[PDB]
Amino acid sequence: SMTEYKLVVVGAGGVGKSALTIQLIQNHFVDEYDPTIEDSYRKQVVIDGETSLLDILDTAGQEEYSAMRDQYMRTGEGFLLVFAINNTKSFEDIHHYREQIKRVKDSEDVPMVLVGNKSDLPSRTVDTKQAQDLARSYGIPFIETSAKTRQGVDDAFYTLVREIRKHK
Amino acid sequence: MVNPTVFFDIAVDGEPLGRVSFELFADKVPKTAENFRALSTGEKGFGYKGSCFHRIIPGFMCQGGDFTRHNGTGGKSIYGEKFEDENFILKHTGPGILSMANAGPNTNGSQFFICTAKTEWLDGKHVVFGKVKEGMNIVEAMERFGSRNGKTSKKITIADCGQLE
Ligand SMILES: CCn1c(-c2cc(N3CCN(C)CC3)cnc2[C@H](C)OC)c2c3cc(ccc31)-c1csc(n1)C[C@H](NC(=O)[C@H]1C[C@@H]1C)C(=O)N1CCC[C@H](N1)C(=O)OCC(C)(C)C2
Ligand SMILES: Nc1nc2c(ncn2[C@@H]2O[C@H](COP(=O)(O)OP(=O)(O)NP(=O)(O)O)[C@@H](O)[C@H]2O)c(=O)[nH]1
Ligand SMILES: [Mg+2]
Repeated sequence: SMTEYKLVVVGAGGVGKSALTIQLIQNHFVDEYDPTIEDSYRKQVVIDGETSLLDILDTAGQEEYSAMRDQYMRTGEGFLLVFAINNTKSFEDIHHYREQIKRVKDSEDVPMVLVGNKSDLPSRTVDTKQAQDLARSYGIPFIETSAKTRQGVDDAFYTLVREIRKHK
Repeated sequence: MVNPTVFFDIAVDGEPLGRVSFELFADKVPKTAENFRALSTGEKGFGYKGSCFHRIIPGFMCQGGDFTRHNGTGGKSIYGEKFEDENFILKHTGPGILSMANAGPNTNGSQFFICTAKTEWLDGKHVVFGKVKEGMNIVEAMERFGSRNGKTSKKITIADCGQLE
């Protein structure tokens, strides 16, 4: 059977984790805010000529439950670190998510992709330069996305799969 | 000055389940209690009648009250789309507590939740404004239609609601 990849989407509340996942799975854009408890999805794709089954865990940004993430971080194989380009706080929260994943998995070599979402909005507060520099310091790719226009949606999930393949 | 009582007649896939009544603590949170009362009578031309309990998580709570979009994201108060946190005097002490759902500070609309356990970590973040008076066993019966992430397996609706004398 095709290889399965356990992908986890993390980041602050409201940054577009669910909008990105639903765009990937269902090819439409949720414009309303339905804050997530926890949702799981599956999709088969072809990446670099190899068919793969994506198991996607869409997590809660709700920050009062930060002490509840260890088990899904242990299980997950790769992580989309999502911030919104118009929310500097969500960009600052990224370091905390990466540190938590590295700590919980007790490893410096965890597949991750930095995702700056909402790239369709004019109210940018996070420079592309700041995001690229951060991802360069983490040694991970950086993808700019819009769940509204679908820009970069496939690229972000497919790049994470490529990171996981390199890790095996 | 007597706290009002309101009722929900609950249905499961359209079949009657039973009645839950609530005391509303108008003596401590009058603005929030009045919102829920008016939405339960429908007297403003809109309210809870016919809406669903869209999120039921066994061991924690039953949440409902989105009568504007019927998908868990909507709802509105009698004061405008949202209104402020009136106070946090009352706490989430155990099963039966009736409290406002929200999307952060000062975003109360119509969505609410009924605790099925003590949820003290919500103290100071959600406005408690009432308690189940009769029919807690109806709320207990609603839990089996829920799940870990709150998705329901049958349609749990407020078939009828109003104020008791
Ligand atoms: C970590 C996983 N998780 C969990 C969680 C927490 C625990 N423990 C915490 C306490 N310790 C001591 C023991 C372990 C155990 N198990 C789980 C669940 C079962 O694991 C899957 C919760 C939760 C809530 C949100 C996101 C993730 C979440 C969330 C996401 S939006 C939210 N809250 C607030 C919510 N706004 C809305 O709906 C807005 C849209 C409308 C207008 C809201 O006003 N209300 C009312 C109050 C209840 C709340 N909804 C809700 O549903 O709470 C679910 C609950 C299970 C109670 C908490
Ligand atoms: N313009 C624009 N809006 C977006 C984009 N992605 C998400 N949004 C909007 O931002 C809001 C929150 O999105 P959502 O995907 O629910 O965010 P989340 O990260 O899953 N939130 P939570 O952590 O509570 O589950 C919604 O109104 C959604 O439509 C995007 O790329 N562009
Ligand atoms: Mg979400």
